[PDB]
This record gives sequence, C-alpha cells and structure tokens, in this order.
Amino acid sequence: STGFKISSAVACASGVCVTGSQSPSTEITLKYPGISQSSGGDIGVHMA
Amino acid sequence: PHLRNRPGKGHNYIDGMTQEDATCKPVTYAGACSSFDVLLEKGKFPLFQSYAHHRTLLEAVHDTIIAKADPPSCDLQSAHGNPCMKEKLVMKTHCPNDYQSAHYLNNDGKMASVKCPPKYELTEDCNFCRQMTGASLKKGSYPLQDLFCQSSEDDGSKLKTKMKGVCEVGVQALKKCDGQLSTAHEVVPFAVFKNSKKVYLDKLDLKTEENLLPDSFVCFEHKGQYKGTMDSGQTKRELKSFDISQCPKIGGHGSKKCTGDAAFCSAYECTAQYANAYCSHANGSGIVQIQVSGVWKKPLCVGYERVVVKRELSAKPIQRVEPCTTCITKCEPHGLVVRSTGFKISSAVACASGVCVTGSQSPSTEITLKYPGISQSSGGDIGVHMAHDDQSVSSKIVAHCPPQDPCLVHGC
Amino acid sequence: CSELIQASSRITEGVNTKCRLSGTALIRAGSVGAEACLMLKGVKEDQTKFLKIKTVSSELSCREGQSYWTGSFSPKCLSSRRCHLVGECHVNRCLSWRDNETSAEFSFVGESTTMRENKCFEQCGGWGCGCFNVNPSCLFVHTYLQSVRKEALRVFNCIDWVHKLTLEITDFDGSVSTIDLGASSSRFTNWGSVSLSLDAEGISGSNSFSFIESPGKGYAIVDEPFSEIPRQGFLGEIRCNSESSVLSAHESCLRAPNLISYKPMIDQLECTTNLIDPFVVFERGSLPQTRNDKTFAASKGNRGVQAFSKGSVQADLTLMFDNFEVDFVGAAVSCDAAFLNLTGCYSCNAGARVCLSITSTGTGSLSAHNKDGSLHIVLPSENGTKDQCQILHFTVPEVEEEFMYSCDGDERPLLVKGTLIAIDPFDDRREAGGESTVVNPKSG
Ligand SMILES: *[C@@H]1O[C@H](CO)[C@@H](O[C@@H]2O[C@H](CO)[C@@H](O[C@@H]3O[C@H](CO)[C@@H](O)[C@H](O)[C@H]3NC(C)=O)[C@H](O)[C@H]2NC(C)=O)[C@H](O)[C@H]1NC(C)=O
Ligand SMILES: *[C@@H]1O[C@H](CO)[C@@H](O[C@@H]2O[C@H](CO)[C@@H](O[C@@H]3O[C@H](CO)[C@@H](O)[C@H](O)[C@H]3NC(C)=O)[C@H](O)[C@H]2NC(C)=O)[C@H](O)[C@H]1NC(C)=O
Ligand SMILES: *[C@@H]1O[C@H](CO)[C@@H](O)[C@H](O)[C@H]1NC(C)=O
Ligand SMILES: *[C@@H]1O[C@H](CO)[C@@H](O)[C@H](O)[C@H]1NC(C)=O
Repeated sequence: STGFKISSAVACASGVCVTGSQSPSTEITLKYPGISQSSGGDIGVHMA
Repeated sequence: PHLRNRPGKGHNYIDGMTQEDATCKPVTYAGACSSFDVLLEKGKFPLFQSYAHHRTLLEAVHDTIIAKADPPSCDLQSAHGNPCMKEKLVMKTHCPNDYQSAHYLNNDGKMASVKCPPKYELTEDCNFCRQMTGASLKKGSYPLQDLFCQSSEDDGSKLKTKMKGVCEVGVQALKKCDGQLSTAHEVVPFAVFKNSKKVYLDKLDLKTEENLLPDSFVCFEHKGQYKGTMDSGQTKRELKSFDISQCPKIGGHGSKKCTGDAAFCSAYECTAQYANAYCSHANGSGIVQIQVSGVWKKPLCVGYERVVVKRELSAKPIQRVEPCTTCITKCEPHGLVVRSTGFKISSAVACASGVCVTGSQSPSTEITLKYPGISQSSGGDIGVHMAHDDQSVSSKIVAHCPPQDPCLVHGC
Repeated sequence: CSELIQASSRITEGVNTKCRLSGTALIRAGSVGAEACLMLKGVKEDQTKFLKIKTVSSELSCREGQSYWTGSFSPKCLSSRRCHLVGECHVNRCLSWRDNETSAEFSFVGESTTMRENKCFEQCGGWGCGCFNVNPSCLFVHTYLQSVRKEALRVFNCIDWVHKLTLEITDFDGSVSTIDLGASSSRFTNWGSVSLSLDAEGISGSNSFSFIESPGKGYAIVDEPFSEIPRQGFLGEIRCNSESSVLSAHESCLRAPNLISYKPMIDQLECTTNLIDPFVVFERGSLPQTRNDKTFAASKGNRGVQAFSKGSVQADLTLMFDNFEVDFVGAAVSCDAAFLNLTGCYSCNAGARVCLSITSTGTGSLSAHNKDGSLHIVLPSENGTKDQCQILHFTVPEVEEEFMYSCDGDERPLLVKGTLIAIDPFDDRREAGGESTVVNPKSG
C-alpha cells in the first residue's frame, strides 16, 4: 500500500476467508484462501 | 373549534335533506350541522378525528371527487320492494336516534344512502324504520362508515382486492370455495382509488406528505373586524371563515391583503400593510398515500368497515400416513441385523415378550442388536422400534424368525 | 444424487400432471462453496429436473443486546450577576440552588427541551466589588449543551454470536432465489419451506468489547466493556436513545454528574469541558481488527459484524413439499460437452474444482455420473458454447475417471484427467474431513 500503512487485513475467495495481523506497514502478506492459489481467479481484500 | 374550517366548499349536506342549509352549507365555526357534528364526538370516528382536516364523504361528493350511485338514495317509501338494501345489510353499523337518513360508500366506489319514510327514524342497527310520535328528526344524514377522502389523479384501474384465505368479504365474491366456511363479522380497512371499485386491504400502511397547496391552509377572519367582511359592532368574540383564493400568490396578483405564519409567507405573499385575514398552515393536512402490493398509491378515500367475511380455516390440517417397509430384517447368529434401505438408523430397540434390548450407533443403513431374552432360542416374532433420519417411515416393524442354534453363536 | 420415489408423481404426453410432491428430503448440506443436489427422474430422455442448493457462505453473525447513541457536544453559558438582596441573591437561596431550577433573569429561554443546568456562585460583596452591600453577591449561570457535528454514532454490544448460513436456491426452471437462515430455523420459500438443523454448535460464546456503528459509514470496535451507566472520561458519557435526540441535544439524554467545568473569574465566566470525541474513537478502531484471534469484520452488505474464529459445524438442511413442475419441459434437448481441466486438492474442505465446456443448442442441464454412481456433475447448458465449473470431492492424488454424461438425450462418455495438490497440515494422524468449516484467522 503506497502511503497509508496496513495493520490487519482479510482476503475472501468464494466463501473462505483468511486473516492477517501485523504492525502498521506499507505492505502486508497473507496466506492464500482455500484453493484460490491453485485456481487463480478474483480475490477480495478488506484491510484497515 | 378550528376543525370547522372545512377544506374546499365544505358542503356537508345531502340531496333532498336541504332543510339545514343555514349551517350545513359551508360549515363554519358558528352553527351546528347534524351530518357533521357527530364526527367530532369523542370516542366515535377516530380515524377521521385523526385526519380531521381532510374531506368527509359528503364534502368529497360535492367536490365531484366521489360520484353518486345509480338510484342515489332509493327511498324506502317508494322502493322498499327493490333489491336496494343489499350492501347495507352486510355491514354492522350503529345509528343514534332521530335520524331519517344515513349515507355510505357502496361497493362501486360511489356514495349511496338509505332514507326512511317521512316522520320515521332509523333503528339502532340502521336496518329498519320505526315511527315515534312527537319526535323531532334531525335534518342531516348519519355517516355510516369511518373514512376520510381526498382528491387524487393516480390511476387504479388494475387495483383489486387481494386477501389471503378469504372466500368472500362484504359483497365481493373473491373466489369459490367448498367445505368449511368460518363466517364472522370483522373490521376490514378499505380504500377507493380512481377508476376502480372498493379495495379491501389486509394491512393499513399509510403515510402523509405535506405541501403548500390551498387546501393545506386554514384562513380565518374576526367578526366585527375593521375593514373586513361583517364590519359592524359585535357582542361576542367569534371567528369567521376566509377564502384563500383571494390572497395573492407570491409574485402575483390578488384582491385582499393577507398575512399568515411562516409556511404561508413562504408559499403566499404576506402583506406589509393592515391585513384582512390570518392564514395558518393546516394542523395535519397533506397528501396521504397507501401501500398496496408493496407500492405506494394515492387513494380517493380511505376508511374501515365492519363487514361479514367468510374464511377457510383449512383444507387439511396435516396428513400422517407412513406404511413404509423399505428395510430387510434378518436374524443372524452374530446378532439381530436389520438393513434399512435409504434412511439411516442411529438408535433402535427390540421388544420380545416384555424384555427389550437397545442399541446405539452412528447413522447407517444397517444396525445390529443383541437378541432379547430367549427369543433367539425360541424364535417367534420380535418388534423393532428405530429412529430414522428421514420422515414418512414407519418406526414400528415386526420380524418373524425360527428358533436358532447358539452353538454357531458361541462356537470357538 | 437423491430421489423422491416415495412421493414421486407423473410429472399425459406434453402436459404436466404434478401432484404436489409432499415427501420431505433429508440431505447433508455441502461445504462452503459446494452444492446440494436433487434428482427428479421421470421418463428417460425426458424430465430430469435438478434442484440445487448452493452454499454461499457461513458467517458468525452478532446478536446485539443493549444499545445507545452519542455524539459531539459543546456548552453555552448565560451569566447574570446581581448584588445582595436583589432578586434571589439571598445567601440561603444561593447555596441551595437546584440544578434543574431556572433563574428569573433567563426567562427568555422559557421552556426548552435542550439539556441544561443552572448554577449559582457567590462572589465578593463591597464597593470594590461593585455593590454597596458587603454581603456576597450572586452570579447565576445557565448552561445548555448543543451538538457540534450533524452526525451520531450508535454503540452496542454482542451478547452472543450465532451461526448463519446463506443458501442460493437454484430452483426448477430459474435460479432467482437467495435465502439466509440460522440454527434450527425454517424459511417459507416457494414450493413449501426449507429448514436448517446445524446441530453442531448454535453459539460461539460471548465477548467483553463494544461496537460502534456510523450509519452510511461503517462500523468499529472499542476495547471497553459496554457500560449501561454513563461514566466521566469514558465513551458514552452523554448517551441518548435516538439519532434525533443526539442531533438536537434533547433533555431525555442521560449524562454523568459533573461534566461541565466552570471558571467564575471576576471579568467573565468560562464554561468549558473536556469530552471524549466519539468520532476519533470510531476512526481509531475501524472494523478490520483482530483481538485474541477473532478478527471481527463487516458482514456482507454492511448490515452487521462477523467473528472469524477457528471451528466447524455440521449442517443437515431439509426440504419439504418441494413441488415446482411445468409442462413445457417435456421436450428433449441435446448438447455437446468437452472436458477443460481439473484443479484443487483431495480430502479437503476446499475441494477440487472441475470446469467443463458445454456446447449446447439451447437451455438444459448436465447429468454426468461415474461408473459406480458415487460422483455426480451437474452444469447448466445454454445456446452456443459456454464454460461452466463445479466443485467436487476426491481422495486420490491423481484423478483419472470416466463419467456417463447426457443432457436429456443420448448417453455419451466424458473422460476427466488431472492431478490434485496435497495440503500440508504440518500434523496428520488419520485424515482431514469434509464438513462445513467456518472462516478462521491465521493466528488460530
Ligand atoms: C481451467 O479452465 C477454467 C475454465 O475455463 C479456467 O477458469 C476460468 O475460465 C474463465 C473462462 O473460461 C475465465 O473467465 C474470464 O475471467 C476474466 C476475469 O477473471 C474476465 O475478465 C473474462 O471476461 C472471463 N471470460 C473470458 C472468456 O475470459 C476465468 O478468469 C477463469 N478463472 C481463472 C483464470 O481463475 C481456468 O483458468 C483454467 N485453468 C487452467 C490451469 O487451465
Ligand atoms: C416348539 O413347539 C412350539 C409349539 O408348537 C413352537 O412354537 C410355536 O408354535 C406355534 C404353532 O404350534 C407357531 O404358531 C404359528 O405362528 C406363525 C407366526 O409366527 C403364524 O403365522 C401361524 O398361524 C401360527 N400357527 C401355526 C399353526 O403355524 C409359532 O410360530 C411357534 N413359535 C415360534 C416358531 O417361534 C416352536 O416353534 C417349537 N420349537 C422347536 C425348536 O421345535
Ligand atoms: C428589593 O428588590 C428585590 C428586587 O430587585 C426584591 O426581590 C427584594 O425582595 C427587595 N427587598 C426588600 C423589599 O427588602
Ligand atoms: C425539578 O424542578 C421542579 C420545579 O422547579 C422541582 O419541583 C423538582 O423537585 C426538580 N427536580 C429535582 C430537584 O430533582
């Protein structure tokens, strides 16, 4: 995230979601939700 | 008594009964009208008393909002042998004494009325005329229904009664039903729209929105007021009605100076000179919209009635017949085994001449149980009661087995 | 996948003779993103109507308890100083002044609905002060609160969380149906009703935080216990029962004792107070926050809050009186299908994704069944060529099977290839499972 820092975030892909928590930073990494990593597709992200 | 400043003409009189034109032609603060003062009695006509600044049925009729039915009022003196008294006989009303006439809104959405022969009065149920010697009948007609009307242009030709579980409400035959018919008297709200008939409603969801049209303002004047109508010495402090059509609109022309409150000054042009009348904004007026089929509409009239409704309680409460036999029961030396085709069995019990044996397991198409008592040695018939996951399956079955040999059971 | 033989009806040529199928169905609900299948078998190469129950998502919704409203308020004070023995400047009246009693000087206020209080303070008495009398004078102060911003915040708490399942009802000849329902609850849809058991867990405990809602702006979480009594220096020191009361500073609002600070210095009085800005606290704790591995967030559609926690549930939904049949479906239709690919895992709640290219001349479905009948594939067929996808379950690293596919017509073979990835559990004893699992946080 350019500028604003991200502390906690969540990623949803066809029902299954995965969360992540970290110190406020310009970037954040999360585990892939379900088989979206294998199947690709579109994944929604909601972050604070 | 601000409620006597009627919107529009305010003609609260009916054709034929024109002996009270002194006070029933435009209703004002001064006189008394028999066909209007009943509406303002406490505890009676609460729906209109809430919407007190909307037109009545007679006012709506005289403003051409609501039409007059064919034979507008078939007099019982001359038409008592005609099928007239039909929509009235399905309503449960209550008239006071000394009333020779009573008006109502018929099924077609027009105004009809019942008029007794001269010197007769309507009884307490408004169904019969009776004569009392030396009685002074009132000069007006009793409003039978509790309703208020308004002017609307919204079309309602596609509007119809949609009541669930009702075979017939009032004089309308909703559908054809056979069997039980719970018939009773119920209070049904109803509405009348443009180019339609009466529409009974299951629910009354209505809202009002305000505006600045002339019907939303109450304009009055004082009696004995300087430079006004009736400019002469008075012995009492009384008010007088004023016509808002004279006060000029904002940026327009008019014939009388006119002052008022904030809403009037925003809508009309308030004068800077000595004014001729005071125009307040209507306590409750506006436009009332009724929610029908989930969409708002503008009704001509809204009220409620006490009519006879026929309902259907039920066609069938519940049907519970389950002669299911989709399982195979076979007694085995290892144990009593039943395989249930389809539905799974979690827990079961077996009865054999008093003694019973239970068994519990995960839901599965089959279950095995220990033999009850000496039924394994003696064979016979053993009852089984099991709990299925599905429904419509008999839970009581019987298994017939011949005597068994325990040697295979305990063989080792 | 599931028949209705005990309640099947003759669904004459062409016309429909459905007899209002009353037999209920007891089938296990699919996992998140999976589907539940029904079989309505009539005449071969005819009928074959499929009712599908898509499992959209499972959320741990909140059951709100008490609630209130709050906003930003600032005070305004009117002062009037009178010498001794003037008006009610008697000392006995001066100390015993009730806070709810208005002085005669501020009668232009008259009757008002605003939150207000009245105080009386003694001052100097003497010619230096300004009054010939030497007894102490009086200063009457009338203070009223007014709202600064034209917004309000609603503060509530979640007494408990309830499991809540969203279903997409692909009905016969039309899939315009989406429903949402909770534990041991039924919804009166078309063709009868749909009930959900969800016998595993109907609740997921409680909490001791508070939640803020800004209408049209979202939600937030504050890390304080929900207090029903106002407290100075906390949130909800001034609380009301509606947004209008907050925006109008109505007198019905409750507040703590001693919020207003008075500075009766001899030149002019200073009426001021320090108040926790609820908007600052709302912006501080916007919803996507994780507390002890719970990760509360906004529910889809922003109608509430969720709670992502580790866990799973068992759902067994039941149909009843399912009857939706017409006559025009008597005609047959042919398609053409082409296997596309296979991805996903095995023995996993996520499952394996299959995709199929359907080349069909019109509306229809697909009923591919494997040799043993264990696995079923259903996909709608439309005019032209389309690419549909489905979710299945497997227990093998490599998938190589043949299915008997036919859309209300001639039976044809379809061969599926592909392998499946292995999910690393970092700890395995027997197996993973295939039940309905709720969303969980990473730290769980
Ligand atoms: C296995 O086959 C699948 C089926 O084709 C592929 O999954 C999806 O295929 C869709 C088309 O067949 C793609 O739809 C496109 O999506 C993008 C945005 O994602 C849209 O802009 C396009 O309009 C839409 N349609 C077309 C014709 O492009 C899906 O994107 C796609 N899903 C993905 C890529 O995750 C798989 O891609 C395929 N996998 C492998 C490994 O071959
Ligand atoms: C030891 O002798 C007993 C006495 O005969 C047998 O026990 C019962 O004998 C009855 C007849 O004598 C049987 O009655 C029949 O039951 C079936 C259903 O069970 C009915 O349909 C018949 O109408 C009825 N009558 C006749 C004439 O068939 C009993 O069934 C039977 N009890 C059983 C078999 O458990 C014993 O069978 C017998 N045992 C041995 C090892 O020889
Ligand atoms: C003096 O005048 C005040 C009013 O300013 C009055 O309230 C008070 O009672 C008076 N005191 C007397 C008459 O002793
Ligand atoms: C509020 O004021 C009224 C009249 O001023 C008084 O009767 C009542 O006791 C007051 N309430 C209090 C002091 O709690």
